[PDB]
Amino acid sequence: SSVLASSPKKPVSSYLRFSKEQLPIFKAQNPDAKTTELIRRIAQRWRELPDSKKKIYQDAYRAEWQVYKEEISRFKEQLTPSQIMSLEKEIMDKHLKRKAMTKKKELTLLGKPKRPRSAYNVYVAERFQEAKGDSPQEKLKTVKENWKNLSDSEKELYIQHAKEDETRYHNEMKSWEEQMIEVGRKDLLRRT
Amino acid sequence: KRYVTDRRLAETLAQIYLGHLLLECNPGPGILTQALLEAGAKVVALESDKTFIPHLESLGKNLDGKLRVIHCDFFKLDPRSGGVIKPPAMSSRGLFKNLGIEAVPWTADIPLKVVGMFPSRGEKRALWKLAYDLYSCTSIYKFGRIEVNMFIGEKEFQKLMADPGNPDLYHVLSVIWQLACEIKVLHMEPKLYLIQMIPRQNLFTKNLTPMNYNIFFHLLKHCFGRRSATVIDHLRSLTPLDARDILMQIGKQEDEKVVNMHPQDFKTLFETIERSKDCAYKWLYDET
Amino acid sequence: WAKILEKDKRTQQMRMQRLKAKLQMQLSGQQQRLLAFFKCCLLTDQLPLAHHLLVVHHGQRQKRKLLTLDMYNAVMLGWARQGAFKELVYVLFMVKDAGLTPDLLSYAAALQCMGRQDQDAGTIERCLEQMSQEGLKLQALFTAVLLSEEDRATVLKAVHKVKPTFSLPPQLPPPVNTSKLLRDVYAKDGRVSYPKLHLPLKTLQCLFEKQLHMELASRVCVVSVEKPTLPSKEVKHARKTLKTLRDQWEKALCRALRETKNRLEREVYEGRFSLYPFLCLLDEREVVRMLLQVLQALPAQGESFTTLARELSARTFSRHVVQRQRVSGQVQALQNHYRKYLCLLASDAEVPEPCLPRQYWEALGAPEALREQPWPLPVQMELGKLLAEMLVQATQMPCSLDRSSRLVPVLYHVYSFRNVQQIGILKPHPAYVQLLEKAAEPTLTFEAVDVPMLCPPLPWTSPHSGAFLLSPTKLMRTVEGATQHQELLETCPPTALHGALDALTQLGNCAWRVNGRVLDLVLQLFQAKGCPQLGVPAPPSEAPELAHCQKVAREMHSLRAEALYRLSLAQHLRDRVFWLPHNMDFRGRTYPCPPHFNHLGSDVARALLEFAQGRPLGPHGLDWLKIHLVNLTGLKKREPLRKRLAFAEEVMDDILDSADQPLTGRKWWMGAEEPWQTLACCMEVANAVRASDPAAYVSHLPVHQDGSCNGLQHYAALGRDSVGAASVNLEPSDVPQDVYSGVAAQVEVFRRQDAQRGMRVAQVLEGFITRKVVKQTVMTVVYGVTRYGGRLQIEKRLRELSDFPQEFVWEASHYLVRQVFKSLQEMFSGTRAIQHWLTESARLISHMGSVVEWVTPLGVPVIQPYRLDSKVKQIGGSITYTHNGDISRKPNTRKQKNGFPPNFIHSLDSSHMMLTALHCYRKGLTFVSVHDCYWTHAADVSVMNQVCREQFVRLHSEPILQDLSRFLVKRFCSEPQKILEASQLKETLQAVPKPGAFDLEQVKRSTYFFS
DNA sequence: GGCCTATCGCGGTATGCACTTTTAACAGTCACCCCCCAACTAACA
DNA sequence: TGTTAGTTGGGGGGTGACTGTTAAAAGTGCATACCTATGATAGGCC
Repeated sequence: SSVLASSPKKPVSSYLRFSKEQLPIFKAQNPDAKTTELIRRIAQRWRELPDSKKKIYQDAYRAEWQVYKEEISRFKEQLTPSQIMSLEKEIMDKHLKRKAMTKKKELTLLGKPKRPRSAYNVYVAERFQEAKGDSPQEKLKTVKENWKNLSDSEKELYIQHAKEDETRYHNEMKSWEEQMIEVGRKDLLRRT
Repeated sequence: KRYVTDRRLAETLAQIYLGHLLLECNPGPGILTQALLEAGAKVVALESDKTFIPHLESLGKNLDGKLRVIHCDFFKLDPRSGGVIKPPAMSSRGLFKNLGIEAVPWTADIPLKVVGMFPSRGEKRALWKLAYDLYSCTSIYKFGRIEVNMFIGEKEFQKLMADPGNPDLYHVLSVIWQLACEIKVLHMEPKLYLIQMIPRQNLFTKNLTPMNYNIFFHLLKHCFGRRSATVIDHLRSLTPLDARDILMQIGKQEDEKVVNMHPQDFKTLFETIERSKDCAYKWLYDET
Repeated sequence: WAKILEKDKRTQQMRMQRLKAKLQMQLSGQQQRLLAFFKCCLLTDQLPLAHHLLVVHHGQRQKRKLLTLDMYNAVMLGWARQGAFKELVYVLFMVKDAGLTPDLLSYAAALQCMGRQDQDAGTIERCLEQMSQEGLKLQALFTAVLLSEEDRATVLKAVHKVKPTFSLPPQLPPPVNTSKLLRDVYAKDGRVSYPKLHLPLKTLQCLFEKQLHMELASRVCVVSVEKPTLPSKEVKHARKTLKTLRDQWEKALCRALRETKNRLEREVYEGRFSLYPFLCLLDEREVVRMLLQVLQALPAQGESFTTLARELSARTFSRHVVQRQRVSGQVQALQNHYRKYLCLLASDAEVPEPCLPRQYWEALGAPEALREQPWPLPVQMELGKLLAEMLVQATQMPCSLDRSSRLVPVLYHVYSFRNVQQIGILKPHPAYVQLLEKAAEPTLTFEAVDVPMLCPPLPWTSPHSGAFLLSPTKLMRTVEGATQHQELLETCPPTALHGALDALTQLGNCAWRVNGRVLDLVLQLFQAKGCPQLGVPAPPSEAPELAHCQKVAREMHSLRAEALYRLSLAQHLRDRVFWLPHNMDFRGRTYPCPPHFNHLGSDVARALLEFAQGRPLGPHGLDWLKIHLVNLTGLKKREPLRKRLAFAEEVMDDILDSADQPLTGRKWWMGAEEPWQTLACCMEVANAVRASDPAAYVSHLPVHQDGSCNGLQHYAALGRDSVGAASVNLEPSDVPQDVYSGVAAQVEVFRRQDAQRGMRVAQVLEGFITRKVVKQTVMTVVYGVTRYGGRLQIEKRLRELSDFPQEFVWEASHYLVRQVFKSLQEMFSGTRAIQHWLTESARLISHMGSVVEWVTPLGVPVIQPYRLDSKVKQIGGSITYTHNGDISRKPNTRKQKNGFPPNFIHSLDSSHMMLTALHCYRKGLTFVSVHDCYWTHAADVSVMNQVCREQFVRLHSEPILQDLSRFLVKRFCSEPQKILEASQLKETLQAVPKPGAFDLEQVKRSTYFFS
């Protein structure tokens, strides 16, 4: 139920066609080389390729663009109003997902201290490995039960380390947020 | 201007119009007038150019019957906000009084028939003036549902007959005239279209009256000012009422575009807004 | 745990490495926008922002060309003011890389940074010797470059390190005007007796402080003269709701303003221009208060979107100027300077030598603070659209008006299609309108620039310094051609404008006060039942098929509003003394700045005002008060002065009865031509005659002396036309000569011929040719052909003639104008010669693609602004308001040709008025001017007439036509190609009409010349 | 030169043209990121 | 006081980037066209 998936797609251009046909050969002759280097050498091959040879791929691309014109015309004229609305919705939603992924991944690329670890996080980190359970979920529930059965005295070290990580996060937050002020990105500072 | 100079066209027209009193606009050389008289019509010629009057009168003297020739420019009758100071310009009340035409109720049948050709460069002006007169129940339409047959250019014809089916030519005059009259093509002369405009008996309603048509014209001009925008966008600038609620009342969605609205959709919109009961005011109309 | 902590530490260090890697890796509208942005960033001290945008533009191939040396100089001056030597050097690097050439402003910026940073004498010396090798002048820096006193001080500090014996030119010795007609005005040879104010120095300082506070606040709160009755519950509820709604709009507007500033700021972080710094020019609280004020004052019917944008732009610019002077110390220097200036006007203070206010003002200093150039028009338009759209989007209100879940915008823009091209309009919500109507707010708000000043205005020292102490005011009102006329006012020699500046300062220095009794009566009628018969508007209760009733209702509402504002301001100024600063149009005619309340208003307005300083009647004061009374009544227009005085003595009983019981007595005054002015004059005459010594009664009422058809007077003087001089009372006579009666007669014979021919308009105008009709008609054709401002007034005057068929009133007015033109040209053939000469000359001058320019006999350059066809449009998401740039392509030959003669006459009557004022000031007279009327105290009417006639004879005694002809010849007959058009133009200019026999000196003996 | 025609803050909207930025077009591998399990909590509203 | 989301750790699985060029789509600055509506003289065109 996705109109976008059935929409006729643009034909491959000349260079992209040359690469699409050469890549399997270069991969057959260099099975262990990284795709990066194969695409690079294929681009150099294209640059060295005589213009008369590129012209063939260009003509093929032009005919494919004519048939694409016919297909996209009939398709667009064939779409009902509801299909146009669902296509617009899929387009907008896809764009929003792109923005969200780019922004979150960006925020991860920026080197910032991870938020403070709680005493419970510390306990899970110290006792998870030795906690019995067939899966991480069962071992985490086990750690949860043993944590709920812990006394206040058995927790003193974990709470102390939690506080120390609180101060660590505070300081590193000051320094990093300052460094972001230098980069002119005061939006990442704590709000109030 | 435009003048009928072909005898064959004059005869064909004569048979069409004969298909009552006939008012012929700008007969000029009088070929159509002579064709009508030979066909047996009772003709009053409203000639804008006095130079054409003698010959026509002579032709009338040939018949020496009920033909009547008046020096009158039909397209200048009853000037809006005018002092009534011109010989060719006249009052339809006085003209009809001299011709013995009596007013009939709107629901009554067609009392009189007017035929002619739009000015070659005043088609829009004439259509607008006649629209004002029709919706205001003034001028000739004070006497009833006058049938008006006029030659018009192809461009203004297509624009007049356009609708959401042909969005590029859909316009305010299309809405006004398609709501006002049942327009039918009677003949096409290469291109000029002879259009028949008969006012609809059911044009005026309890909420659309000769007293509030101006607000509807304001709504139409306002909406077609930005034809690509959404209807709700314009409604938010026209009434304090809930625009989404109104659009839902007329069965249109929020994303409905102006060019997709049918004339009856416009009319039902206006009547729906006028129908609202519990508000001190329904419209925001305040213009000189 | 050391394992996990150490892992986090290692990841953090690697992240630091990643951070190191990341650190390793011809004017134009757009040019006007960028330059205005850079100059704007200096006032907000946002130098890193402007430098960022400039660097981005420089680094791009296609953008580098858009930059200009002036912009580099702007950023350079910013860094010099901040002392960023490295960044300034970087900017110099950009300048050199872009090629082009550095200038005086660049070297001044470098010197500023070196002085501020205290660079070594080796670097300063090396800079001065590189400047000497480049050929630039050391002294041209302080003179040709616009710098603040701080830039001058720092540059001087830098220069004094290498050249310690470097002195600026000795200043400032001011030069005196040597004009033929101003010579005896500025010459020290003569006994001057300049008048002084009745207020002491400390009083003038208190008033100056009050005016300064008012202008600093930018708002004036006046108590309404309305709201006599009030509902107990309705007004209370509506007031509570309105206050809550205003708090909500205040908060919403603050948030919206901050969000908008943030958006524009990010737009500057991107490579796009935005008005961010302009919004950072004024305090956010001031912006919100301004928007809320505009919302409170928005008319119920709405206001043009473009117009509102313009108003917001002007108030923004004004408040920014006021803030800049506030924070730059200009306010303190103005306080000291003005406090020293007040010695010339104060009664209890003397000056070393007598001089004019402008002369003394320039003598004390005169730093004149600093002049700020306005923003480019595209910036004003875009800013206006920003503030307007922000207000509309931010202001919301519930639709329930009188359980309000739904929210609708308070402001909604709708479209008017009356003009074939639709124009965007901003209309307030009707529920909001009814809310404000029920609230019946008891206070009105005015701009400080719209009300009279509480202290004597600033003397006009230049075309950019005048009127209100802080707010900038243009010397010439004319908006069309403002660039041309302003630039020529600055181009002409400074002395040339001395006369006009001193005249406007004189008019502004006139002390005014309110007539308490007249205000009480006019309010009594207004507060209760209006009196349209006496020019008092009636409340909507008296409004009267439906279309006509609505029309009359709207007109009555408009007049009611105008009277409300005028009378409200009059009530506010009841117990205060105030001054009205004056301005000029492109013709030179003077007009008061405060439009609502001023002496140029209607009869009521003229009666509400009187001189604050009085003058003992003396031997003829009472007689002049009676003659003035009769003149105001209009009953003895044709009678001589002695018979007017005798008539006053006859109706003396009705004068006293009218004064004592205006609304309960015989009400004789209501029958006068000017009822309120007549009543005021009756009160003054009563106080005079009932005083112990009438000759010693200190009279405050101004007396008027008007020139009947002053334009025809000027034409008769130019051509020495004896028939004209007799017609318009230039030739002495014992009875007044009424040109309107003779012209009405000749027009009557023409009307007899045309009516004999069977014409309809001539037949219907039979018996309607009257003095008033032909007075206003001739006053129209002389003062203006076309541009039917006066023509509309004539149409009104005919519409008030009940017995006239209103269908021809338009055609009847046109026919009357044509017949007055023909008749005046028949009986005054010489006048026709002069008029046709000037008209044709202007036709040929404009036909060559050049506007008509001349110089008045007082040295004032006049230029006709009529041009057409300049347009460009912005687009804010989306109305597209157009704009008329100041760049013009072709002149409008028709408006120029029809406009030259009447405009020249305007310059002549304006020059005459100015001479009269200047010479009357030397004798200590109080002089003000309303159109053609000259006003003075009853004690000095004779002296004022003497000065009037002397200055008229002196003015027209010069070869005005000859000097004008030679002027147009030199200015417009110099083009080397083509020479044919210059030969025909010279041929027409040298065809000066020969003057008549009339002896101009006779004006000195004409009693009724001005009466 | 002679004769005919237009005239006494032009309006906002939306369309073609010259330029420049963005992206959809082909693909194999390696690193990521999501989710779950529950709990805790610094931060934001 | 109530809502979010980022850690504590692992394991399985879906998914963007890196290598490359082509050109179709799409965002700027500017000139243009439309919609409609009402008796003398000067300019523009032939």
